[PDB]
Amino acid sequence: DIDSSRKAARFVRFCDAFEIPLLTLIDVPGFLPGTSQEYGGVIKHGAKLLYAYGEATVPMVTVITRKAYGGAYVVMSSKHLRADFNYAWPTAEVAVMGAKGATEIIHRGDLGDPEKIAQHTADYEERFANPFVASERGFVDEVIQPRSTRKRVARAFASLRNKSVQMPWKKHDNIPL
Amino acid sequence: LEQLEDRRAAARLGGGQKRIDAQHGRGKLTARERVDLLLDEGSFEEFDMFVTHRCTDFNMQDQKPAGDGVVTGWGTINGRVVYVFSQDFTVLGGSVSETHSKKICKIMDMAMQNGAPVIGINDSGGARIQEGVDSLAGYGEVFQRNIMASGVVPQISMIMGPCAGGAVYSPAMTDFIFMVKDSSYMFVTGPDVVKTVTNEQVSAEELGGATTHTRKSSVADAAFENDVEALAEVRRLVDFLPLNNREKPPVRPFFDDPDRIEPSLDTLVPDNPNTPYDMKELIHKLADEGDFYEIQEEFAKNIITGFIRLEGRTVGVVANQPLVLAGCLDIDSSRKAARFVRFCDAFEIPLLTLIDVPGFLPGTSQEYGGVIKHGAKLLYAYGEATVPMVTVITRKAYGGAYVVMSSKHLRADFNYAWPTAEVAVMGAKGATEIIHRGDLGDPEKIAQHTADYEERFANPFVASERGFVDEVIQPRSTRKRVARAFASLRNKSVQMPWKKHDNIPL
Amino acid sequence: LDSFEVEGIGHNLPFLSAVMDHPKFISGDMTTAFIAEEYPEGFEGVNLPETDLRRVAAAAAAMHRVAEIRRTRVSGRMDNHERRV
Ligand SMILES: *C(=O)CCCC[C@@H]1SC[C@@H]2NC(=O)N[C@@H]21
Ligand SMILES: *C(=O)CCCC[C@@H]1SC[C@@H]2NC(=O)N[C@@H]21
Repeated sequence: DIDSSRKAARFVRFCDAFEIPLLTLIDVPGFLPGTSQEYGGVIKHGAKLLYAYGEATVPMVTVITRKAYGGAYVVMSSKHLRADFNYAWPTAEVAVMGAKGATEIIHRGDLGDPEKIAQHTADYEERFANPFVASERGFVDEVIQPRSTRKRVARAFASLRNKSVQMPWKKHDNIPL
Repeated sequence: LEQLEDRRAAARLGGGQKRIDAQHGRGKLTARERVDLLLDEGSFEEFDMFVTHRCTDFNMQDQKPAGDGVVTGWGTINGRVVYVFSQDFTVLGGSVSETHSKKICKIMDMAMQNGAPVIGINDSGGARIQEGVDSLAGYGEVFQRNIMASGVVPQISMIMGPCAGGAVYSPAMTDFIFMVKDSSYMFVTGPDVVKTVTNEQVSAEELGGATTHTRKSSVADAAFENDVEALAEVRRLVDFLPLNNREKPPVRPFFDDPDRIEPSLDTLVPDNPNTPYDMKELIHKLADEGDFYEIQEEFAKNIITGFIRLEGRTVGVVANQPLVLAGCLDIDSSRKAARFVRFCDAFEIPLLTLIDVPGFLPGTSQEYGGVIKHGAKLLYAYGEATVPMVTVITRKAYGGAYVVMSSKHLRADFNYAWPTAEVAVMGAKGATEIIHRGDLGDPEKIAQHTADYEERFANPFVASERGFVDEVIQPRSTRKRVARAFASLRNKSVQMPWKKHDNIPL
Repeated sequence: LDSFEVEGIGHNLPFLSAVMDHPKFISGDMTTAFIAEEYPEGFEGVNLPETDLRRVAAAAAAMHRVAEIRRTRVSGRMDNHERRV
């Protein structure tokens, strides 16, 4: 939400400005709905955290514990923001949106049949709410056993101690305010 | 979920237990087994294990294996991070697809962002035809990466199966190419097309086998006996290399003394000038624990290129071999050393050049073959190089060759000479016939004119009066002279003029 | 003999070692045809007995580790993730 975003956004930038690596633990559903949010400017504040990870060049390791849906999924140090390690728990679910809403969009002429959509959802759920479609794509470097996280992450950072990445030259950024 | 463990173990099976046997049948280890022996025991972290291709043509989508033909990830070699990919021949022939390359690029891109070598284990049937241009593009992104990393992070290629077509061009651009004696091969065009177009009938092994390449084409750096030693020798190699172009050669303990004397050396150069000796004897005695990892041993044998350490640090070495072609420099010896020098320089590895060359190898074959260009490559290499350069002339240093062999005019640091050294424009004989024309009809004049040129110029002292040889030393002390010479150059820093890149002859 | 080191030429050091270990030499029961009787096919090489292979195995194994540990002390290794012999 606006606030959670402004809160993490700055944290990230400070850690990056100062070579401190980032560990991002994910389980986000999406953004918080509301007239309050939109009129409040989430379009801009929401972006801040996104901007932060996009800009960050310290070593970035990620572990999605459960939910990773849509835009928020991308914002949480996704692999598209160039994070280094994108780990996932088996209980992870990365997808465009929830099976339900997904279904209503993909299968319009099928709502008047509460069993079609009840089944259409039961399939999206079974086929997409997990970490494996993202695995086939490479967006999750690996799916790991929860107990080993400490071990996985620790060495992941270890191997990144030498990381060195270059952002294009510029006086400074123009991040939304 | 133990479901995870299942998926995992399912993937690990590759093209299945039946194919795994087939593979083992050819004396070839599996993709994963090769990775297993390459990286520090339990230090491998795999990436993209469940990657599946995105092909839809030719019912390709009914066969979507996990991993899609290549095993990628990272690990360590003696504790140092290394990035790797091993092609899994049992899976769709380890055929290159859009996604198979992507996997390789991921770790190439990671190797570069973190400054760590990339070991490529090629064992592929070639491109995945059904993918069409996507297979081509797949190669493209690897090539590009291969190119950008050239001289930025060491790229060791290991061929352990087939390698055909565009594919060859990748290992082509890496810093080293090792092949496994009988189970491997590589060529741009297949034996069957060589027939239908040349009417020539040749077998894959003949066309591009480990031997053909380690001694005829100039493409491989060594042919290992089998998959196991292949892997073992590669780590050995890695233990010498720096992790990237920023840091300098790695250091480690060394149970040898920088002041060791080899008196045996004092008699290595035979009295008779027509009798060879093995330049390699010297190399071993100078080398630290006598260890000398040779590169392209079986090729251009008239010259030796390899790695050794001194005081536990890596030193590259280029030296002339009297035993072959009388230590002549020739197109191939030139190409062979030239690149070695360039790789060592691009990576801050010092050079020790041991000299005893008579000149270049005469011949229509050489001239029509372009020695003018190839010959220059080595010259170009030493001219460009800025790492520390120590030289020891053991005997012959005549003319052009003399200059090319890390001469002082190429701004080498130490130009040492054994008393048996002879640096001069050309041999006493030829020299005389040019200097004294009107005297040939008097076979005693020229017999005497030569005897004087010989007595006055065939040695290292005229060059010493000039400063070209910083000093003439007692052979036994070479190890001592050279060791501290390098020690004192550890801080060397020299600047070449700014430029996007060089234009060395091709 | 075991410590006599020779390199560069072919020599009989191993052969000598062989006869020194030859029982008949040990028992002294030797004739002037000994050489001809015992080595009719030239020097067929020598091969160690279990308790010998055993001792050697252990030594090589012991030395190998020593050397292997040294490969481990390379500079530039991951701080808390070195190779463990
Ligand atoms: C039950 O599923 C009612 C719909 C709630 C949708 C949830 S609320 C926050 C999440 N982000 C979003 O935009 N919608 C998701
Ligand atoms: C003696 O037999 C005649 C001299 C032969 C010349 C030799 S052959 C290779 C050396 N390089 C060169 O150009 N001349 C030397």
